Amino acid sequence: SALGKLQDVVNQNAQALNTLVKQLSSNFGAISSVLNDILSRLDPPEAEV
Amino acid sequence: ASVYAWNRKRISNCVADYSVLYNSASFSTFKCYGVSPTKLNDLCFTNVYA
Amino acid sequence: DSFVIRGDEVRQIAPGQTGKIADYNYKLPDDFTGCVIAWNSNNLDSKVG
Repeated sequence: SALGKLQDVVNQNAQALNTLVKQLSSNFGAISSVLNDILSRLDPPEAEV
Repeated sequence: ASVYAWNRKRISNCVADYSVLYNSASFSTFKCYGVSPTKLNDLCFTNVYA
Repeated sequence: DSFVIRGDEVRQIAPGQTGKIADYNYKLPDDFTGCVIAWNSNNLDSKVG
């Protein structure tokens, strides 16, 4: 734990990237989190929503 | 069947042409909710129930 | 735009609708602005034969 300050900065940046990548898996109230599924399943009036 | 004892039929291991369902004018109501009617020929499904 | 349709087909003269005359006869855009006017014409546009 001598070099904890640099490892702390690296871990914080990597964790922020991992959270940002993980946020794509959430649908945020939509039917699916995948854009291709929505574009292949729905007409543009509801796919727009 | 009656609505209290509605009949559930499993559909599996088949290729389905839904285009004959949209283009037929015999149905007064043809309303889809989680999928577009015209995209049904482009997708693959399982657990299909009538 | 003037035309004659059925009584039950007046719901299909709207943006974003799935229907028969909507797809193959008269289509409205999703961003349509304006008004649809419909009135019964059984007295004029019908014949006994």
